[PDB]
Amino acid sequence: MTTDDLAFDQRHILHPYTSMTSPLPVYPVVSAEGCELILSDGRRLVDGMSSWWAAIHGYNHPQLNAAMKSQIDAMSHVMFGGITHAPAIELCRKLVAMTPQPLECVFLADSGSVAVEVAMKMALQYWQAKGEARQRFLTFRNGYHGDTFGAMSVCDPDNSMHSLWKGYLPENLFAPAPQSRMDGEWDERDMVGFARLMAAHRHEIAAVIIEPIVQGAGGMRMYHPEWLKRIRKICDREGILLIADEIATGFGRTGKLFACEHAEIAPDILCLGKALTGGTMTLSATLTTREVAETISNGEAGCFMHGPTFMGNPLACAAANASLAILESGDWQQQVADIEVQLREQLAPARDAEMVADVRVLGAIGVVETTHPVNMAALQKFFVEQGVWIRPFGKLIYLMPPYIILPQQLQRLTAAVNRAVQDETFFC
Amino acid sequence: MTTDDLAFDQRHILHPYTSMTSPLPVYPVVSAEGCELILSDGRRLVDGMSSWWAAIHGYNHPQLNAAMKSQIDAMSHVMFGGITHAPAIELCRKLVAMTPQPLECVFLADSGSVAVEVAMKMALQYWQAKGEARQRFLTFRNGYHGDTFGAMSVCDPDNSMHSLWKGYLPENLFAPAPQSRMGEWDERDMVGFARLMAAHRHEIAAVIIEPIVQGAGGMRMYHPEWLKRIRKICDREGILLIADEIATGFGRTGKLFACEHAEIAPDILCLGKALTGGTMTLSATLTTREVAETISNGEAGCFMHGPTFMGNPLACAAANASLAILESGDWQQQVADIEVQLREQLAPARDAEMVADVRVLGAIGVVETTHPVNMAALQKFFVEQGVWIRPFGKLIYLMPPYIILPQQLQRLTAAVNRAVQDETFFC
Ligand SMILES: Cc1ncc(COP(=O)(O)O)c(CNC2C=CC(CC[C@H](N)C(=O)O)C=C2)c1O
Ligand SMILES: NC1C=CC(CC[C@H](N)C(=O)O)C=C1
Ligand code: NA
Ligand code: NA
Repeated sequence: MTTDDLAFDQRHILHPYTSMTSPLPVYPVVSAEGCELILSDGRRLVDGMSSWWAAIHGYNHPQLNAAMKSQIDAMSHVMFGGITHAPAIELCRKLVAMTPQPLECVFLADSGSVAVEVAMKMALQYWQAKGEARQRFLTFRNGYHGDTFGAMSVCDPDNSMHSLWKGYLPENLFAPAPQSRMDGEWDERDMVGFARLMAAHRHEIAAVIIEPIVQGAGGMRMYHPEWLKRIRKICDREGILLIADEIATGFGRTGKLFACEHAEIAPDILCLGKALTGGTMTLSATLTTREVAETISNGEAGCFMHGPTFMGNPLACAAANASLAILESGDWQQQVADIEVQLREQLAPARDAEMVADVRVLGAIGVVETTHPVNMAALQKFFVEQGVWIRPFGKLIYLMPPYIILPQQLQRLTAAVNRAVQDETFFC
Repeated sequence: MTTDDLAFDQRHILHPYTSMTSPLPVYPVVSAEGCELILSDGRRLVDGMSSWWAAIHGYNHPQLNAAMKSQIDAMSHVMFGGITHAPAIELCRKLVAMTPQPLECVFLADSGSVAVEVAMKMALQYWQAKGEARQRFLTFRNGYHGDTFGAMSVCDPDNSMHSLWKGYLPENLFAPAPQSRMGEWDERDMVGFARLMAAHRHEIAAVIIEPIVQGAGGMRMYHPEWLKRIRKICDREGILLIADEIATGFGRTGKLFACEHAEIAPDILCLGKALTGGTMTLSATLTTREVAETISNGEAGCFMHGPTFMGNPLACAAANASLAILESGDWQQQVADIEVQLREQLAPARDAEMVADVRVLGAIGVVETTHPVNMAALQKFFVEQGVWIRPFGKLIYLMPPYIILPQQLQRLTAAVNRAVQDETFFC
């Protein structure tokens, strides 16, 4: 990788949520292995991000590699219309067995935003089949569910700048962000806003959608499990469907296999992604109940009306199967728990830094919330120079390392976080 | 795959656009090679579908396989936020170079539906940045652009059953399906389109269409003059033109991009399917410097999109290998030869009672029938003839890999001709 490569990139390749006219530097990566990224210049970095939550087994995992390669020898891809195959059957068997019992129908898809679009269409069609007029969704502020239009319609109107689409996006219902903390106690006052919205609109709501326990892209917030317990019952009483978006939280990140387990509730529709494939390639899954799946098929349409070109991709299903096989060992329960204790201990000192507003930790997620926004170009350069890959965002400096990270590797991460927030050098 | 494996699939796995209650037979595929699918019981089938148009180089292609395994050795995936890599860079150089000049900025994403959503968002943000109140899209009837909410809002309201979402989908503008065939041009065809453009030109963010071929909405093949006329109309009104070539891209209609038939360049280009040689999902939406900068110079400060797996190294490497195969140029004659054989071998369907029309363009052969095909029965019959062909609605069509052999293509067409004789397989 030459500097002409980097110039081409800067001038012709869009990157996620980043200006094409006022660019910040990007770092060229050549390879990766275990918990390290390897830059083109040979510099090796400890990954604190898991490539956005997904690489829970790290990079170049032998089990993942061998499974992907074996699938390539049989067939990387074949269409899923009128056809089925072992990787898909194998993955759906595991998905069904590992999630709440009522969740037993699987619709595989390409991306997380699409899995959400799928969950929403399922809710709309479900009610359209029962002859009811339910077309609205009830969600929480600070929620994020994807960038496609449907998903955008249930994201925080602020964070996602809904003023850009005012008039195009449908107007859904936004209860206040849950206030009670996962580190703290329950407050019954938290529920007034949500309760108010439900009473006023209980009749037009097709479903409730939320991220269980951790609201990610919307502030890395961690709220009280009592919330899910409540929402599940309200939904049960009103006959409304519950959509849980575990695209970020699925597969052990929060300390439990699925974050819904923190409340011991099961949703009607469950969306998975990211760690599903061990972060090797995009794949998503939306699981639902027999009740939902059958109802839709008996309506006008005759079928749930969705079907992406690469649905069921054998290659990605094989990787996902290998990723779940690793998790079947159970070794993750202990890795995540130990990561939890080290993040609590080693980030605790940050609370005393001037620039810091809050330190919070759950499973393999450690968050340092600051008072002012980070200077991206500057803080990123600093992290790289310490030999770590940490990608902060706004006022959040956070870690979500692979579950196989070594204590020494984790310590490099937390020490770099602690040092970054010691002064205002890297702020504004 | 045991019988219990198949039982599980049927009861627990949702398949595309198909019922969970009256589910219809699926066939268990164990592997694939060349232009053939291989079932669990060893039966071999000539693929007439290219896995929904994507596998233009067939299956288990050594050049595609090697590029994939090699990229796996380096890293199948790494995030694209603040990071870049070679597969993405190399793929982007090819896309920019192979497309019309103005298209020089690439937004990679995961799937076709998403690529269309990206194109729509680019248009909305573009106009938001120029302070213009423009939120309508102008599209054609019989068009199909995907399954996500934004994409649905520009699909044919009848074919896509818009009544189901009536009230959720934004109301867009739908000009008449283009009548002139790919055939003689009739100026009267433009009346609909013009009537919508005049009354709404002040409102319209972009015109979106599939060039030359409207696939899923009916395999319709229209006259290139439309593209010429729409491009000029868009230039005049300062409206953006979005060309969805997710199905037409990479050689399918006889040219690299269907837009060439009219020698036109859109403002935004959507690509997918054949992009990776049908090995795994990936998409790209290309646009101009004007669009890309305007957006970044607006209030949001950047284009507001960024999926987790954006720029996936593995997919990018596969796509690089797919584009390299095309670089050899061989597809040019492969497709022309297929076109010839399809025209010749499907011509006899014009004597069959069940047939309404036979039309062909590049590696697309269509036998539109007089009545609703019975997909399950016909599917079984095709499997028994040793071929894979998936009908729908009133179309029995073929879109084979570019490398299909003459005797293999002969099977598909013979089966098609045999199928339509006979009332058996219909309604
Ligand atoms: C022109 C065009 N634009 C967008 C998309 C969406 O791409 P995805 O990758 O999101 O799907 C497509 C996809 N086209 C389709 C091709 C075939 C089928 C199936 C039709 C029929 N019901 C059958 O099963 O045989 C559906 C969509 C596209 O073409
Ligand atoms: N669901 C997600 C959406 C966006 C991201 C990226 C968020 C932030 N813009 C960042 O760059 O880290 C991560 C997850
Ligand atoms: Na289950
Ligand atoms: Na170009």
